[PDB]
Amino acid sequence: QYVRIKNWGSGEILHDTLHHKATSDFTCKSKSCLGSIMNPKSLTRGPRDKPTPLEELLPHAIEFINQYYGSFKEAKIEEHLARLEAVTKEIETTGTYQLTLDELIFATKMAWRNAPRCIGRIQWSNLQVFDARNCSTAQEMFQHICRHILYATNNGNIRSAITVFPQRSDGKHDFRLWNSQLIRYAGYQMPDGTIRGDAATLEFTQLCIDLGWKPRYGRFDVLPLVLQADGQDPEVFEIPPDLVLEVTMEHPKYEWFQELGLKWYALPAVANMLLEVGGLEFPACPFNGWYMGTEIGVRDFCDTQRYNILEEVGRRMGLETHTLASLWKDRAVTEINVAVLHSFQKQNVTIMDHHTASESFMKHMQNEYRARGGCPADWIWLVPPVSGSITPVFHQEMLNYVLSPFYYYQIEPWKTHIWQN
Amino acid sequence: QYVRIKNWGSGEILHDTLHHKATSDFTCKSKSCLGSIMNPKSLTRGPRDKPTPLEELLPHAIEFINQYYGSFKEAKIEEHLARLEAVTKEIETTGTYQLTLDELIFATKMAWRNAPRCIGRIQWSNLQVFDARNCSTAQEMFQHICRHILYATNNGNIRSAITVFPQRSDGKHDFRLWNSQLIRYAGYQMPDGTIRGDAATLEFTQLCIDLGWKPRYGRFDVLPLVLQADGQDPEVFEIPPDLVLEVTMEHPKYEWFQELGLKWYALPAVANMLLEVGGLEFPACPFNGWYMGTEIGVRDFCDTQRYNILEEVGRRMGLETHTLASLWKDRAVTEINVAVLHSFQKQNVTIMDHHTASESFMKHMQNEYRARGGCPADWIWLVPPVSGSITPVFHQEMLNYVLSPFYYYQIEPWKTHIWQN
Ligand code: HEM
Ligand code: HEM
Ligand SMILES: C[C@H](O)[C@H](O)[C@H]1CNc2nc(N)[nH]c(=O)c2N1
Ligand SMILES: C[C@H](O)[C@H](O)[C@H]1CNc2nc(N)[nH]c(=O)c2N1
Ligand SMILES: C[C@H]1CN=C(N)c2sccc2O1
Ligand SMILES: C[C@H]1CN=C(N)c2sccc2O1
Repeated sequence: QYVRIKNWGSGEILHDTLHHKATSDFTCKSKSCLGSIMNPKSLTRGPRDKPTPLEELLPHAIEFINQYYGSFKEAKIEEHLARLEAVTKEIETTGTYQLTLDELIFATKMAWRNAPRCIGRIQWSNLQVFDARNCSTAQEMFQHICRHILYATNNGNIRSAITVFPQRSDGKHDFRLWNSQLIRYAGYQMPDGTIRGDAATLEFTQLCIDLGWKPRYGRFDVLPLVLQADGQDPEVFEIPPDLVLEVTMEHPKYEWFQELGLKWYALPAVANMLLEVGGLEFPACPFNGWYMGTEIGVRDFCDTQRYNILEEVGRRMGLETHTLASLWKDRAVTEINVAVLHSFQKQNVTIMDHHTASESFMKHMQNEYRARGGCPADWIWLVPPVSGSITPVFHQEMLNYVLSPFYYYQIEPWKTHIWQN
Repeated sequence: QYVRIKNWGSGEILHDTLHHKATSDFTCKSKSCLGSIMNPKSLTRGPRDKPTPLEELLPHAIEFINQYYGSFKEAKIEEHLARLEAVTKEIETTGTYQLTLDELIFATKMAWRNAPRCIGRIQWSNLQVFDARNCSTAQEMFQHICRHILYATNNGNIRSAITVFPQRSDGKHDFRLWNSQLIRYAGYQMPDGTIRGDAATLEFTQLCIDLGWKPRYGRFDVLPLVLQADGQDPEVFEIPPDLVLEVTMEHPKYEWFQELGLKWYALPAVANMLLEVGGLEFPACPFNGWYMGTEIGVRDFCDTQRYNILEEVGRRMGLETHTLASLWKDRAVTEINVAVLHSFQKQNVTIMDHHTASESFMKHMQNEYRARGGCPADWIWLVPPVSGSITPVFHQEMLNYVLSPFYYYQIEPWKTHIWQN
């Protein structure tokens, strides 16, 4: 009937029934739980080489159409009925179908709404949609992407948006962005064995170089867009610097913080995910929202596998960086977090601290259960990387399941791509 | 063959094969993951009212005996063979069997070793075992428990230990401790609607009162032991104050911290879990290790559902406690954590900071894969309540599964108990 969920901080109880609409199997076994696996197959939608079998499509298509028309406050049965037939006939005549712009907008917001790992979902209905399903070349992709970046950046007053390119037809003509995020920094393997820049993009950086991109060997060099159109080999494109807004890091008290010469891009945009909707798959649909402080101040700056700046900030604070039990790491990471938030605020760039985001998510989840008795949520991703139990999200039991529409991961394109030259 | 596991901080890869020895089903469904549910049925072993069917026992018994004898560095086949027969004959003749003291010690350490939610498992082989399987009355239980508390406290130089009482025979004569932990503080519902003390023990406190315990209405009143022997109604017993070691909270800089009049018990001991081993179940086996700072400084003191002292510490620090985005909560919780660690250190009471515990666990897991290619681990419990990604445990993917021996939870005794008077 329903799974009981409790919030140990408040004692509140919730009944989850939405999980019944869950698609096929998830990650965890029957006698084993994964949960903490970053890229499980349950969240990945791979490549094809043949259209989607009609027996599978039509059911999903009908299903989606029913969900779409069901969403209206005042039903439109004829329109619904009409759409149902038109869709069917279209599938019979073309072996696939096209969504109406409104259905697409609906699909993008719902898929966002269904992202178990997104803590900013209270904003789900507030999303701008750029329809690029007519795109056909790498150059056109590049223009669309630039328009997106410009619209979304909005001189610091960030706006959430998504650009949808042509849906996968037969899997042999996929539109794909080879980047992780639209704007990412390069990571170089220096001569003296050290790593410069974002160690996380090392392989992809090399790939950009192996494709003719000129490495500037900086600590913060914006990587180029590596676009793939209609299944063809990817083409490299530098992002016009005017479009990339950055925030210089300053601490509100430690004047020496700037001496660290740190900065970060203001636009967080996922570039390589696939949008699944009504039997259709969109291998290219870069989207963006805005940053939550800890992503930058904690992960990007303090992960040892990233810019790893924690110890240095410790020393400059004159802490016992050689005695773990002194909790210096705890002292440092906080100042860095304050730096990030301070810097974004002073430069008028949208950002949200993790405490506020958590409360926001709790209100959202709360609304979701009333609205549809459920909210797919991955505790492991929703709980901020610092101050865990200090946030309300930590005390909330959650159910993680994959609905549809959905945003899946994809096999790295360079691992399955059939090159031409 | 094996599940691949990656540590994103180091890049290291591990192959888990131990999960194959997993018992029956776990929590997560096939198309849904729980993971974040505190008390799932997969971790609970309920009450019975009839002996364990022999078809189920013998197999488990043989299994355990094989694991035990297999653990020796130099095999003792005859002894193994002999034990196998003796065990069998014992089951045939009595419908159950008794473990040798050595097998029991082995079982308690292995079950600890198999606790997915324990971050201090590197200490697993270092455990003192008090054999109370001969106990028969509440008073005897009380003596054993007192001996345990005294041995374990060791004037602040904490020692891990466990006391095992009679195994469940037919489920109608269970030995059970009704407390959560051996030493826990009382929680009272005051006249003026406020809550005093540990809000988490409110119900159990009332229960102690409904059983004749005299409420001292303090903020830190040690609850009484509510012992149940051989299936009889529980009897109340106050713990001799001499046995309860406490640490007064002092901050190494904020002299006003003491003015908060805070303190905590030095002995963390789980009182209500069940030890499952070779088909046998021990409904009473209180055990203890030592504290990890964050349990006290973050959970006990800062959980809103506990002593909820965060805002007050904020104010005394003169922080913008009305602006979440100021990260004041982050500033406060750190000082409290330093207080706890400082206080335990100055009073010579064993304690481990969370950063050190995490590294320790990583070394342990690392050893476990070499030793037996696996380590059941519940990411959600192993990652400290603060400084998440600052700890190595955060970047470690993990597999959570239930082996045997194991420590299960149990239905609250007062919900299934058949009273007599
Ligand atoms: C408006 C503000 C938004 C905020 C503050 C927000 C915040 C976040 C954060 C903190 C993460 C964690 C990222 C990481 O640790 O790697 C995340 C993940 C995610 N967000 Fe949101 N988000 C927002 C908008 C959006 C939008 C507009 C979409 C889609 C239309 C979206 C889709 C997702 C998805 C699918 C993930 C998972 C990414 C992955 O698995 O790598 N988010 N979000
Ligand atoms: C020697 C030091 C030890 C340390 C520092 C340690 C630390 C911890 C911590 C921090 C937790 C989390 C508790 C919570 O958040 O509620 C935990 C849980 C646990 N520990 Fe360990 N532990 C130690 C020894 C032991 C021993 C000796 C046993 C058993 C023989 C054990 C069994 C467990 C179990 C079963 C849990 C789960 C408790 C639950 O689910 O409520 N631990 N431990
Ligand atoms: C192993 C771990 O699953 C990965 O380390 C986790 C935890 N949660 C995360 N949470 C977010 N929000 N983003 C993340 O990168 C990761 N990684
Ligand atoms: C919902 C959540 O499962 C409970 O809040 C969690 C997370 N992890 C925990 N981790 C530990 N170590 N002890 C805990 O109490 C809890 N509770
Ligand atoms: C960097 C990456 C993850 N963090 C975010 N805030 C978001 S929200 C949408 C996209 C996105 O991109
Ligand atoms: C309070 C409870 C949980 N925290 C601990 N450190 C441990 S370790 C063994 C028992 C125990 O008791």
